[PDB]
Amino acid sequence: ESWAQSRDEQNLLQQKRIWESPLLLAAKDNDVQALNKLLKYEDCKVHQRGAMGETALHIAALYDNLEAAMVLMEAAPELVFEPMTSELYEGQTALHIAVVNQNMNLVRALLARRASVSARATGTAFRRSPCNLIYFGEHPLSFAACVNSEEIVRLLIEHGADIRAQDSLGNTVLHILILQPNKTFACQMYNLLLSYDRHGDHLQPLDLVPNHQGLTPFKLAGVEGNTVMFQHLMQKRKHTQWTYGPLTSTLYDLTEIDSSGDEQSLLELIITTKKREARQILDQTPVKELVSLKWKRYGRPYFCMLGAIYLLYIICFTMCCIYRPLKPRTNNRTSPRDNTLLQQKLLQEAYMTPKDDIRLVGELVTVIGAIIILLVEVPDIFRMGVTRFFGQTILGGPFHVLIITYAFMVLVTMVMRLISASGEVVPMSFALVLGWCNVMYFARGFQMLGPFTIMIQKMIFGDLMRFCWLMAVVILGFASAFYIIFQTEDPEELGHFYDYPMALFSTFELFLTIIDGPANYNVDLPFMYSITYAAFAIIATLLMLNLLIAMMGDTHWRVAHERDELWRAQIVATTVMLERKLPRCLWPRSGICGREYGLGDRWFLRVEDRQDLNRQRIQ
Amino acid sequence: ESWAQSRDEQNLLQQKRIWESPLLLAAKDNDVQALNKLLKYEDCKVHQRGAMGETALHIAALYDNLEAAMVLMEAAPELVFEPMTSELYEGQTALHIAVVNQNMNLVRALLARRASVSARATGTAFRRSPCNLIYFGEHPLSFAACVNSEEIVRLLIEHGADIRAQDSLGNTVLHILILQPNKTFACQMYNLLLSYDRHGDHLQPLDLVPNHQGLTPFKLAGVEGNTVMFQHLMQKRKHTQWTYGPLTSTLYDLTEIDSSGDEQSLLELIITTKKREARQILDQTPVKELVSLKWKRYGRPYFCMLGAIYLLYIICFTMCCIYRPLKPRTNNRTSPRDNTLLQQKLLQEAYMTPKDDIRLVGELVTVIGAIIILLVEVPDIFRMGVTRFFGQTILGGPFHVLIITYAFMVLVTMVMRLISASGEVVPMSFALVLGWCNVMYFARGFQMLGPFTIMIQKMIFGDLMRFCWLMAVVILGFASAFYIIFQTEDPEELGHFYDYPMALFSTFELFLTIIDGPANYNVDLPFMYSITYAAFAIIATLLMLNLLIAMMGDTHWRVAHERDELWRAQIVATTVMLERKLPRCLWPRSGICGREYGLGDRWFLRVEDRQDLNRQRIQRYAQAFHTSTSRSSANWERLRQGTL
Amino acid sequence: ADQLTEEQIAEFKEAFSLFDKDGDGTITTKELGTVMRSLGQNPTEAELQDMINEVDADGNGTIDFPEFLTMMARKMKDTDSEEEIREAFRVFDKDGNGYISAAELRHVMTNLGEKLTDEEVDEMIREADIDGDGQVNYEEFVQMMTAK
Ligand SMILES: CC(C)CCC[C@@H](C)[C@H]1CC[C@H]2[C@@H]3CC=C4C[C@@H](OC(=O)CCC(=O)O)CC[C@]4(C)[C@H]3CC[C@]12C
Ligand SMILES: CC(C)CCC[C@@H](C)[C@H]1CC[C@H]2[C@@H]3CC=C4C[C@@H](OC(=O)CCC(=O)O)CC[C@]4(C)[C@H]3CC[C@]12C
Ligand SMILES: CC(C)CCC[C@@H](C)[C@H]1CC[C@H]2[C@@H]3CC=C4C[C@@H](OC(=O)CCC(=O)O)CC[C@]4(C)[C@H]3CC[C@]12C
Ligand SMILES: CC(C)CCC[C@@H](C)[C@H]1CC[C@H]2[C@@H]3CC=C4C[C@@H](OC(=O)CCC(=O)O)CC[C@]4(C)[C@H]3CC[C@]12C
Ligand SMILES: CC(C)CCC[C@@H](C)[C@H]1CC[C@H]2[C@@H]3CC=C4C[C@@H](O)CC[C@]4(C)[C@H]3CC[C@]12C
Ligand SMILES: CC(C)CCC[C@@H](C)[C@H]1CC[C@H]2[C@@H]3CC=C4C[C@@H](O)CC[C@]4(C)[C@H]3CC[C@]12C
Ligand SMILES: [Ca+2]
Ligand SMILES: [Ca+2]
Ligand SMILES: [Ca+2]
Ligand SMILES: [Ca+2]
Ligand SMILES: [Ca+2]
Repeated sequence: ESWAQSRDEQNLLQQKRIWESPLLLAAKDNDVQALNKLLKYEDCKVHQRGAMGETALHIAALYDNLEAAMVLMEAAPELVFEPMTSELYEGQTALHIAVVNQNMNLVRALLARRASVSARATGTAFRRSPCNLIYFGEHPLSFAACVNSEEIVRLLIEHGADIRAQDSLGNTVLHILILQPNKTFACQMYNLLLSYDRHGDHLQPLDLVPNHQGLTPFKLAGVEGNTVMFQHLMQKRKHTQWTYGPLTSTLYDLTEIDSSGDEQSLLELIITTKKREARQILDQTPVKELVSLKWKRYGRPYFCMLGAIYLLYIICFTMCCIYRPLKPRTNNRTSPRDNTLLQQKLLQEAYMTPKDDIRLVGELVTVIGAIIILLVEVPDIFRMGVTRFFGQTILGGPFHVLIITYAFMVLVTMVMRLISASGEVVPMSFALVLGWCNVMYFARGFQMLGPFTIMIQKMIFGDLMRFCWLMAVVILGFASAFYIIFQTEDPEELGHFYDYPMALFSTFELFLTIIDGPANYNVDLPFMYSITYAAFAIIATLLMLNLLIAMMGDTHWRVAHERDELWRAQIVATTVMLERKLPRCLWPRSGICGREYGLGDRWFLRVEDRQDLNRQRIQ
Repeated sequence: ESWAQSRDEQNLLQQKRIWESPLLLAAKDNDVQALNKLLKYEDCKVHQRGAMGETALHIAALYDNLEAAMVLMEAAPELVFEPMTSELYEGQTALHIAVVNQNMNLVRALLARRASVSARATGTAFRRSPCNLIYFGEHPLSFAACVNSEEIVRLLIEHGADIRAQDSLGNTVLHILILQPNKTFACQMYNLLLSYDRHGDHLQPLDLVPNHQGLTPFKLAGVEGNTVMFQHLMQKRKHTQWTYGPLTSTLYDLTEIDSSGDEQSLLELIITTKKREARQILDQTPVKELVSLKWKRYGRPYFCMLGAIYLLYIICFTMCCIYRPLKPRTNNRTSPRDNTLLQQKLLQEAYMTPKDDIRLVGELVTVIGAIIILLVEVPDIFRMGVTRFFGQTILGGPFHVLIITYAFMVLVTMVMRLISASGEVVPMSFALVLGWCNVMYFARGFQMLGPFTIMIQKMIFGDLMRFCWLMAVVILGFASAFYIIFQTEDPEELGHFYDYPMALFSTFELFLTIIDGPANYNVDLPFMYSITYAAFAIIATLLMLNLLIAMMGDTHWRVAHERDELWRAQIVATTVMLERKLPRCLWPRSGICGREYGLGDRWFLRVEDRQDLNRQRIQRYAQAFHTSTSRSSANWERLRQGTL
Repeated sequence: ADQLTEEQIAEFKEAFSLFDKDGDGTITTKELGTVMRSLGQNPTEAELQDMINEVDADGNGTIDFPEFLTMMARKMKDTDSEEEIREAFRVFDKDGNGYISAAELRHVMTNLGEKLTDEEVDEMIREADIDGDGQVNYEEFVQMMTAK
């Protein structure tokens, strides 16, 4: 936050140093008459600096003064070199400024003066950050390619630029064109920059070299959500086999898309990234048909076998909690005889009958099932991450947590059974509502139940969470109000408010209208009570519970095409998970191989379609 | 599924055989220089095959090489014949490929070489399936008529095509034009193909011969939902009687529309088909006025007499269940004396008083009424079908099942009364809630109650069924959680959860908030209970029951013009049913006959209307001969943003 | 006349229809006489004879639809529309009659949210409705795109 305060003080200081210098002010406006009067002096300070560590030639290039800049090059040719020496604009030469301002005469004048075309603008104002408004690169070829000047790009190559210039991020020129906000004109430059490669043998052509994250220009368009650049890069990876009237048969190349992928492949990059614009690449021409052929053939049957094994697992755990051992109460009821009702307790040496030997089989099914969960899920949490990015995979989210918390509460019950601890009701009653509500994970493979389970999640972290802050405000105010009213009275004719923990639990239920409401009709209630409960029922039942339905009803039609895009991405995340963990004896690799068809060793997927007729008479 | 895997292996193998053959590769690109070097050899394999069983002429026609194809015909004229011999593209000749690619010079070159214009492309890649992207037919005239080339159709007729070519489905040329996805240009070809008939005496003109389902081209447009082809075929079947200013009086022909129909007539084809695009033909020019004249005149009074007979039937059955015989308890209460409350039981020799002789009349009304249901409904289930297509007639759907299940449960009660079985409460208590909720069938003849009964059905098989899978997940988790909490405690001060069948029935009701909630306020409840019930009431009452109202409210305005189209189709299904089962003494035949008016023996329906007078339209086409607002314009920018 | 797209033939087909008020495919001098009197003009009997005989290639004496289609391609005004608009219209039009309706702009607006009353749907129609039948053409649909 204080960096932007410090950056604003730098720009105001630069305007101070220009006005307080007769060279820099004269180079600022144009003052071609004034430069000849100063530069003919003896010590006219040609290597003068400023706040950004700029010279007089940096100023004349920044304010676009061709006439003043040539005078500075004639009187001092050393200023074509010597970039800015500040921390912010480090390394930026005068050639960089003339290219970004898209000047044609000043660039050609600098190239005659032997300018450096391979300098690096490696300051903190050119790096890819949310603080900077631009990410142009580091090299003059990277600057000319992003401001869309095909004249200067052709000019820089003829004077010996490098087509493989990599940044501090490792990005080449072709990576930077993808990160630009103008998608259409980036496609026009992308064809131009490959056209001047044409001799890039190198054992790496041009658009196959990755940056420091291992991403090619094809996969970087997949992560950043460039739908326009993604369709432009599909032209290289398809082959039209035959055209039979209104019927073509293309042949896409699954060598950088399919998740056979010992490297990091494109379906893992899209499904783990946080951008909501990358999930639109799951509807394009090779990827939509690839996922459906995985999900219909091998994705849905293997997901419904894991849905039936888990369902018979959580029935076997349920009947170990129903038939769990109990004995009658040992000592006495003599806990104070008006508020005790428990009459059984837990047994120690439970396994001494044949009916409990069946349950011991059922409990060993449970505990072994609780270890297998902590061996296929925990070595992905402590290994691939230190829990920095585990939370929202896509939006799928809690079912990682609910299956860990289930496997923890089973193993707490194992500890309390071996040491014969007292309360096993608490670790079980978590483990069941965590156990059965995790069956909702398996409702993502059914179109009837799929988009409804997403809307349950988008209300709990949203329109139900913001209501439960303004519910706990109300039922702290009224429950502390109802408590002091019945504090001075008889707690057996109306005992909804005798303890303060009980008065919080009555008013939580009177807000929800699930219990009735305090009324006796035999004894005179306090006169203050009927006032403060009629005040309560209006702003609980008439106002705020009818304002959830107005708010959940308003949300449900607004996010009603987002939850359908979220469901088609939950299938891709499920398919990639089932493909990774299952062995290769099951799940054959997608697409047709090309060894016995004379196409190489890569894997292809053909798609035929009927396009149009109305656009066939005229096309 | 594995067929598409096998079909993809065929196409990659075809590209292998082309590259591995010097003839087929040279015929592929164009290589007119390379063919003269190979074909001058001795054994240059002119009848060479491939994966699709194709020759070099099939390749040159497929990749559109006119120059290479003529060289193959000069060096070997036998290749104009000999179609593909694979299973997939069986029978497809080289003339077929030149027609589909819409080549004009290659077709005329093949016809000079005596090509077969009556060959059949009877492979598995041309049949009408959801697997194939096209259904063009089998004959070259069928191929040229579907790719919209009027030059090649005129060329094929002059060289002796057959205008009555029928497929393996029985479809003629005119049937195939209806099944094409471009409706407007199919109308232009339909006039052309009839124009070249003009001598089709045959005792069958041209567009009256049916396919193997008995459907003419007029009725096939009715089934497939071609609204454009349906209005085009109405031009033949109307007659303008007189035009009196802005007032014309047309005269439609009800010889293939009206369901007098000893054959299968058009109102039965539309109302039984599964397509949702065929129900738009119920709003066209003769059919909308035909249904209304049946429903207003004879459809609604006969449907409200069956609604009053059935209502007095289900009152007579109700009072036989209220006045059913019971005697006091015989032996003892001695079933374990804390959980028994029943104190009457069923009687055996019930009919021994005059008050039960009235009921015996009322029960024989019921049982005879239960046989008549199983004689007018079951001989349509076992006869017209083996229950393959009984389920969704239109969407009407369950009322077939609810009237069979009612007539079954009455006859179960007849068996249990004769053999004097114990529990008659179970077959009755089904038979009443099945009996009275079948009165909702008769709410389709009232516009107030009509479109509301459809929305009850579209929630039960939809937004209520997907909620009851995620309700049974929750009330298995919490009911098994609440059970083990109160398992170790006293089941009379709070006994909502003492059995596991009872704990499932408490938590089903606490989810619905119909019973109150476990609270005693005299004894200390478990500390785990108040945590796990406050967790429960948030995701039952605050979240998921307020998410039905947000979901049923979102659906109700989306399907709000579909349920109005579903109601106008429930009237047509009712009208055709009442017309079929009632005798001909009632229900006179619709329309005016033409015997005593000099029009033949067919039946007509006249419709007069006032059309317009739109000056700006008619003035623009006439010169061609010669020798509220503010938020509307906001909506169009919302469409311009959506289109962009 | 084999240069004409799908939507123009659907416009010209009903344009043929309101000339031909007897339910066939023949424009005699009578039916063009009934039109030109309804325009308020006095049709000269020579003028009625010329306009039929000018475009009648077969020589039967009655203008059918392919001759009315041939004439209208001569006297076509122009259209220079876009690819994105034409592909939008063919998806918007469902039954393929060449016309978007009031029943078919309800489907497009329900597709992207946008709660319209049935009155406000017809309030959208009459803005794009240049000539008037309660339907928007393809020519009127292009007009409501390139206005900005
Ligand atoms: C002794 C026998 C009965 C062992 C039975 C064990 C199974 C019932 C367990 C063991 C491993 C479990 C699986 C381990 C890993 C996962 C992935 C997990 O994925 C998520 O949570 C993704 C959602 C998110 O992104 O948060 C969902 C449950 C699932 C399929 C589990 C389903 C239930 C399984 C098959
Ligand atoms: C939106 C509101 C303003 C319109 C409807 C609300 C009224 C129906 C409520 C609001 C205040 C209520 C009153 C608040 C206080 C009392 C005292 C109350 O007295 C007792 O507590 C009974 C025993 C006793 O102390 O004598 C009897 C009901 C009464 C008159 C209530 C009757 C119902 C009233 C008028
Ligand atoms: C013994 C005396 C009192 C005479 C009683 C006769 C009526 C009460 C019953 C006998 C036969 C019944 C009919 C049998 C068959 C049908 C068709 C049935 O059709 C459907 O269910 C169509 C909707 C769907 O597709 O589900 C609707 C009820 C109806 C008219 C029934 C209405 C009530 C009827 C006329
Ligand atoms: C997302 C939630 C937190 C919405 C905010 C509402 C809270 C104000 C509610 C919800 C959960 C409630 C708690 C759930 C569990 C308990 C334990 C409960 O147990 C006891 O201490 C007494 C013993 C018994 O009740 O049997 C007392 C009420 C209390 C603190 C409740 C007080 C009111 C709470 C904090
Ligand atoms: C289990 C026993 C006791 C009673 C069960 C009642 C069930 C099976 C019955 C009673 C009410 C019935 C529904 C009542 C209303 C409609 C709407 C209608 O347009 C189609 C039939 C439909 C959808 C019925 C389907 C079957 C139904 C749900
Ligand atoms: C306090 C104890 C007894 C009960 C606690 C239950 C809580 C932790 C459990 C039970 C029901 C669960 C929810 C059930 C449904 C969904 C929707 C799904 O798309 C994501 C997970 C999510 C959002 C679960 C989150 C965790 C959850 C709220
Ligand atoms: Ca309520
Ligand atoms: Ca005429
Ligand atoms: Ca003519
Ligand atoms: Ca339309
Ligand atoms: Ca119009």
